[PDB]
Amino acid sequence: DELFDVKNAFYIGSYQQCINEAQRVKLSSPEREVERDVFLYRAYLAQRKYGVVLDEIKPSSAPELQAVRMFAEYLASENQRDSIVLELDREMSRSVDVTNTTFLLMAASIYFHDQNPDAALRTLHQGDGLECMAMTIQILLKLDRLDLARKELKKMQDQDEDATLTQLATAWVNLAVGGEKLQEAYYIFQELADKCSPTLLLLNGQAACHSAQGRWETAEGVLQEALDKDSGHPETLINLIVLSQHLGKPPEVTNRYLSQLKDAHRAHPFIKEYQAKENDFDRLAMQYAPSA
Amino acid sequence: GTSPTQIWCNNSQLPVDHILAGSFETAMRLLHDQVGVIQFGPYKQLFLQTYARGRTTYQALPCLPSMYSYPNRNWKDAGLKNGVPAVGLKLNDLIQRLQLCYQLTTVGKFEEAVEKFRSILLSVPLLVVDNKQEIAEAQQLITICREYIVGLCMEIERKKLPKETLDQQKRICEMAAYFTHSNLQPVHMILVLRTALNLFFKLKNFKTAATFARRLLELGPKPEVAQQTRKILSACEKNPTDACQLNYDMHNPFDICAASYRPIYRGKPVEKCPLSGACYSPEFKGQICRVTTVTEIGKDVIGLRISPLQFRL
Repeated sequence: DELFDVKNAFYIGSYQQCINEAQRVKLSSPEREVERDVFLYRAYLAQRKYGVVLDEIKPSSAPELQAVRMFAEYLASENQRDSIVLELDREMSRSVDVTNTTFLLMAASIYFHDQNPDAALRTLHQGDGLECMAMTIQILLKLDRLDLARKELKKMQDQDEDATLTQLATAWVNLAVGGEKLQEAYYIFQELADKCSPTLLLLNGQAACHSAQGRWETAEGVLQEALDKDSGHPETLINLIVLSQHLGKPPEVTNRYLSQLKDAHRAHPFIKEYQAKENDFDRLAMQYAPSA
Repeated sequence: GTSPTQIWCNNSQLPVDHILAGSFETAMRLLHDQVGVIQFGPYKQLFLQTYARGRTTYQALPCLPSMYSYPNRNWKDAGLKNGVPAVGLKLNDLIQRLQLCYQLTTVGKFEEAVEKFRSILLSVPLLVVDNKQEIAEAQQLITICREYIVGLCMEIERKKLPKETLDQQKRICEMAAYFTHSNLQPVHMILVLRTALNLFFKLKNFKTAATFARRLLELGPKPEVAQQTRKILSACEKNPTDACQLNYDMHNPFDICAASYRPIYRGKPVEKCPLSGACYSPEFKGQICRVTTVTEIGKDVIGLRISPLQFRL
């Protein structure tokens, strides 16, 4: 696979690396060229550079790109989403085409955000690709059906044990499993970071593994390193808040990270949940509180 | 399937566990039954703070929603079924904070001290305690907090009341005397005794003053204070006598009404805060505890449930 580096960089989480390499790579095939562009834009989406994707991908572009763009608009425009899903539903039902894997992944992604796990899973079921399998496992884990997840993992495991995508998948299942497994997950994350490069994604994964186990202090270094690279990184800040409390840092510290998160991303679901909790708490207070 | 947070809720009675889970309503209920906590409002910061720490996050795939991890204190043994949230707050932490409270009391920062004390007191129910004795310490820790809170709060008021009437003065001395009873550490206990002695001296209730002086000396205050105390004591001896009768019985056991700051002798009916142990006169029952601020005075409760040891089968 010529694209191997580009894709691999993408999965690990080093988007810029993916973008840089994608450009360097030569097409050598109308097919490959399309795949390259797909990843290139996918990388931009990870970066959250929606405008880049929306502007550059134009109607004349290949359908694979179109799917990517579809996802991009979904992420970019909140208003557009219901309309997009409706169309997605229509396209999904009124059209058989399984072959376009990219379409399935993008479509599944939209459903995933839509929180229609069934639809996303339904779509993924059709897709053959290894990535489809990985995405499938991830959805199952969110579903909290580890058992189903395990089956898919082995499914991919038989196909390609060594693939990084497979390894990441195993780590995920692993993290979910708990127990001795956690160490296994830790090593895979560590190995990837060592081989490829510490990515924010990889660092947090390692931290999560350590945190799952008692080792709060060990976690400090990875988070600290991650924070240094990108302040405002959502996973990092959240982990820091959790880590800070275990460490016994001053309560202000936990608060500071939390506030920092709001600055970086007002929208972030973690923030929304936090707000939601505040609301019901007030609601509950009234319930218990004495009347006057 | 079943979410890990839910598993935690099913698994543990402890309130902190539920808060970590995010099950506020459940947690509040537990606090309501186990301890009196009617008024949750002072709790809000604790809940959110506790809640924030509950789960970690990592990203499975790019451009997808991030995954959440739920750490378990019994990670090794806990299967999918028997997980329980990691700790995060411990008894030692609370105990350590206590020193700061002591420091503030000495400085005279009483109002701030009350806040720190109350903060700790409220936090006690949050703890997960490993062993039986450790449970006792927690209870003891709570007791210390209320003792200071009621005592300090009484003191703040006493200063506020007017000096002018003789009756007003008798009131002040009485309150000062009540403080004497509070079970504080010797550094503080000495300080209060020192104050009471002066008030009683001016009151010309020398006989009572002498007793305070003797108690103070036993504590072993610094030498300057001790010398001063001896001086006052000798003066008192010249005319051992109390000019006025006060509503204070050094010998009879007391219980200070947290609200009224009036003595409740031995057997006399009292209503107590389920959580703090603070005492109130029967009138108060059903009202929000001044000390705790969260609890209901009258409420009957299961009792604090910090550790799983408490549950038996």
